[PDB]
Amino acid sequence: PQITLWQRPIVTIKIGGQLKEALLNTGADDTVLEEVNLPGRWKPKLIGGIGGFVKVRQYDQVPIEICGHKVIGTVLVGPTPTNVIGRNLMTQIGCTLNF
Amino acid sequence: PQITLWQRPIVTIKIGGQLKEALLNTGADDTVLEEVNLPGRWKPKLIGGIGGFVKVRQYDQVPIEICGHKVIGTVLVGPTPTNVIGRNLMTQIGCTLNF
Amino acid sequence: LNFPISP
Repeated sequence: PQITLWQRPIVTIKIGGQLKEALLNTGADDTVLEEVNLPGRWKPKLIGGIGGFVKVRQYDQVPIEICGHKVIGTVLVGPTPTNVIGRNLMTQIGCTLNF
Repeated sequence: PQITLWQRPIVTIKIGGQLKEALLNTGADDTVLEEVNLPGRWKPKLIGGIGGFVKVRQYDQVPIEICGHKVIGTVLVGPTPTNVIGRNLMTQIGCTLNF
Repeated sequence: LNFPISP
Protein backbone atom coordinates (compact mmCIF):
# COMPACT_ATOMS: atom_id res chain seq x y z
CA PRO A 1 0.00 0.00 0.00
CA GLN A 2 0.77 3.74 -0.05
CA ILE A 3 0.21 5.15 3.45
CA THR A 4 -0.19 8.89 3.94
CA LEU A 5 0.88 10.35 7.24
CA TRP A 6 -2.10 12.53 8.29
CA GLN A 7 -2.88 9.85 10.91
CA ARG A 8 -0.53 7.53 12.85
CA PRO A 9 0.56 4.70 10.51
CA ILE A 10 -0.96 1.81 12.50
CA VAL A 11 -1.11 -1.56 10.73
CA THR A 12 -2.31 -5.09 11.54
CA ILE A 13 0.33 -7.70 12.23
CA LYS A 14 0.30 -11.44 12.91
CA ILE A 15 2.84 -12.58 15.48
CA GLY A 16 3.17 -15.73 17.59
CA GLY A 17 -0.32 -16.86 16.55
CA GLN A 18 -1.92 -13.55 17.62
CA LEU A 19 -3.38 -10.58 15.73
CA LYS A 20 -2.04 -7.25 16.95
CA GLU A 21 -1.66 -3.66 15.80
CA ALA A 22 1.58 -1.74 15.62
CA LEU A 23 2.96 1.60 14.52
CA LEU A 24 5.24 1.79 11.43
CA ASN A 25 8.02 3.86 13.03
CA THR A 26 10.87 5.05 10.84
CA GLY A 27 12.43 6.72 13.95
CA ALA A 28 12.88 3.33 15.64
CA ASP A 29 15.85 1.09 14.82
CA ASP A 30 14.18 -1.98 16.35
CA THR A 31 10.77 -3.63 16.61
CA VAL A 32 9.30 -3.75 20.11
CA LEU A 33 6.06 -5.54 20.95
CA GLU A 34 4.30 -6.28 24.23
CA GLU A 35 2.07 -9.19 25.33
CA VAL A 36 3.42 -11.77 22.88
CA ASN A 37 4.57 -15.21 23.89
CA LEU A 38 7.12 -16.30 21.35
CA PRO A 39 8.58 -19.83 21.23
CA GLY A 40 12.31 -20.59 20.88
CA ARG A 41 15.45 -18.89 22.17
CA TRP A 42 15.93 -15.35 23.44
CA LYS A 43 18.55 -13.19 25.17
CA PRO A 44 18.06 -10.06 27.30
CA LYS A 45 18.76 -6.73 25.62
CA LEU A 46 18.96 -3.24 27.13
CA ILE A 47 17.21 -0.58 25.08
CA GLY A 48 16.27 3.11 25.44
CA GLY A 49 18.77 4.84 27.69
CA ILE A 50 16.87 7.96 28.72
CA GLY A 51 16.37 7.83 32.57
CA GLY A 52 17.92 4.36 32.70
CA PHE A 53 17.55 1.39 30.38
CA VAL A 54 14.60 -0.94 29.72
CA LYS A 55 15.37 -4.69 29.57
CA VAL A 56 13.56 -6.68 26.88
CA ARG A 57 13.80 -10.18 25.45
CA GLN A 58 15.48 -10.35 22.02
CA TYR A 59 14.15 -13.07 19.72
CA ASP A 60 16.01 -13.47 16.46
CA GLN A 61 14.62 -14.44 13.09
CA VAL A 62 10.97 -14.34 14.14
CA PRO A 63 8.35 -15.01 11.46
CA ILE A 64 5.90 -12.11 11.40
CA GLU A 65 3.24 -10.93 8.97
CA ILE A 66 2.96 -7.18 8.58
CA CYS A 67 0.04 -5.79 6.66
CA GLY A 68 -0.10 -9.03 4.61
CA HIS A 69 3.66 -9.39 4.04
CA LYS A 70 5.19 -12.54 5.57
CA VAL A 71 8.73 -11.72 6.68
CA ILE A 72 11.44 -12.62 9.20
CA GLY A 73 13.28 -10.37 11.64
CA THR A 74 14.37 -9.66 15.19
CA VAL A 75 11.52 -8.85 17.60
CA LEU A 76 12.13 -7.38 21.03
CA VAL A 77 9.43 -8.33 23.52
CA GLY A 78 8.63 -6.26 26.57
CA PRO A 79 6.41 -3.49 27.86
CA THR A 80 6.13 -0.65 25.40
CA PRO A 81 3.79 2.32 25.43
CA THR A 82 2.86 1.42 21.82
CA ASN A 83 3.70 -1.69 19.67
CA VAL A 84 6.35 -0.49 17.21
CA ILE A 85 7.53 -1.88 13.86
CA GLY A 86 11.06 -0.45 13.48
CA ARG A 87 13.32 -0.05 10.45
CA ASN A 88 14.64 -3.61 10.91
CA LEU A 89 11.25 -5.03 9.78
CA MET A 90 10.31 -2.19 7.44
CA THR A 91 13.34 -3.13 5.31
CA GLN A 92 12.10 -6.73 5.19
CA ILE A 93 8.69 -5.74 3.81
CA GLY A 94 10.36 -3.34 1.28
CA CYS A 95 8.89 -0.25 2.89
CA THR A 96 10.31 3.07 1.67
CA LEU A 97 9.69 6.77 2.36
CA ASN A 98 8.67 8.59 -0.83
CA PHE A 99 8.20 12.25 -1.72
CA PRO B 1 13.39 10.80 -3.47
CA GLN B 2 12.78 7.19 -2.49
CA ILE B 3 14.48 6.48 0.84
CA THR B 4 15.13 2.91 1.93
CA LEU B 5 15.29 2.20 5.64
CA TRP B 6 18.52 0.17 6.05
CA GLN B 7 20.01 3.29 7.65
CA ARG B 8 18.37 6.06 9.72
CA PRO B 9 16.43 8.40 7.38
CA ILE B 10 18.43 11.58 8.11
CA VAL B 11 17.91 14.50 5.74
CA THR B 12 19.16 18.08 5.34
CA ILE B 13 16.80 20.88 6.31
CA LYS B 14 16.95 24.67 6.19
CA ILE B 15 15.32 26.38 9.15
CA GLY B 16 15.64 29.92 10.58
CA GLY B 17 18.49 30.70 8.17
CA GLN B 18 20.48 27.63 9.32
CA LEU B 19 21.37 24.28 7.72
CA LYS B 20 20.63 21.32 9.96
CA GLU B 21 20.05 17.57 9.81
CA ALA B 22 16.95 15.81 11.06
CA LEU B 23 15.43 12.33 11.24
CA LEU B 24 12.27 11.59 9.18
CA ASN B 25 10.25 10.00 11.98
CA THR B 26 6.87 8.48 11.17
CA GLY B 27 6.51 7.56 14.89
CA ALA B 28 6.49 11.22 15.91
CA ASP B 29 3.35 13.35 15.68
CA ASP B 30 5.33 16.60 15.87
CA THR B 31 8.59 18.12 14.65
CA VAL B 32 11.11 18.92 17.41
CA LEU B 33 14.36 20.74 16.70
CA GLU B 34 17.08 22.08 18.98
CA GLU B 35 19.48 25.06 18.64
CA VAL B 36 17.32 27.12 16.28
CA ASN B 37 16.49 30.74 16.88
CA LEU B 38 13.15 31.40 15.24
CA PRO B 39 11.58 34.86 14.88
CA GLY B 40 7.94 35.67 15.63
CA ARG B 41 5.46 34.41 18.21
CA TRP B 42 5.58 31.23 20.27
CA LYS B 43 3.75 29.54 23.16
CA PRO B 44 5.03 26.91 25.61
CA LYS B 45 3.93 23.33 24.95
CA LEU B 46 4.33 20.22 27.13
CA ILE B 47 5.43 17.12 25.24
CA GLY B 48 6.63 13.58 26.02
CA GLY B 49 4.98 12.42 29.23
CA ILE B 50 7.15 9.48 30.25
CA GLY B 51 8.98 10.40 33.57
CA GLY B 52 7.45 13.88 33.47
CA PHE B 53 6.93 16.27 30.59
CA VAL B 54 9.36 18.36 28.55
CA LYS B 55 8.47 22.00 27.88
CA VAL B 56 9.23 23.34 24.42
CA ARG B 57 8.41 26.49 22.47
CA GLN B 58 5.69 26.01 19.83
CA TYR B 59 6.08 28.15 16.71
CA ASP B 60 3.24 27.93 14.23
CA GLN B 61 3.39 28.18 10.46
CA VAL B 62 7.18 28.12 10.25
CA PRO B 63 8.72 28.10 6.78
CA ILE B 64 11.11 25.18 6.51
CA GLU B 65 12.89 23.45 3.63
CA ILE B 66 13.17 19.69 3.96
CA CYS B 67 15.27 17.84 1.44
CA GLY B 68 14.65 20.66 -1.06
CA HIS B 69 10.89 20.96 -0.47
CA LYS B 70 9.84 24.40 0.83
CA VAL B 71 6.89 23.94 3.19
CA ILE B 72 5.17 25.46 6.23
CA GLY B 73 4.31 23.86 9.54
CA THR B 74 4.50 23.90 13.32
CA VAL B 75 8.01 23.47 14.75
CA LEU B 76 8.63 22.76 18.43
CA VAL B 77 11.95 24.13 19.63
CA GLY B 78 13.76 22.66 22.57
CA PRO B 79 16.23 20.06 23.79
CA THR B 80 15.95 16.85 21.87
CA PRO B 81 18.27 13.86 21.70
CA THR B 82 17.91 13.96 17.89
CA ASN B 83 16.30 16.61 15.55
CA VAL B 84 13.03 15.04 14.41
CA ILE B 85 10.79 15.74 11.41
CA GLY B 86 7.39 14.41 12.51
CA ARG B 87 4.25 13.50 10.59
CA ASN B 88 3.03 17.12 10.71
CA LEU B 89 5.80 18.14 8.24
CA MET B 90 6.01 14.85 6.34
CA THR B 91 2.41 15.44 5.20
CA GLN B 92 3.42 18.90 3.95
CA ILE B 93 6.21 17.54 1.75
CA GLY B 94 3.88 14.74 0.49
CA CYS B 95 5.92 11.97 2.09
CA THR B 96 4.29 8.52 2.14
CA LEU B 97 5.23 5.03 3.32
CA ASN B 98 5.21 2.55 0.42
CA PHE B 99 5.45 -1.22 0.20
CA LEU C 1 17.41 4.41 19.20
CA ASN C 2 13.64 4.15 19.12
CA PHE C 3 11.30 7.11 18.77
CA PRO C 4 7.51 7.33 18.80
CA ILE C 5 5.60 10.18 20.46
CA SER C 6 2.29 11.72 21.52
CA PRO C 7 2.08 15.53 21.66
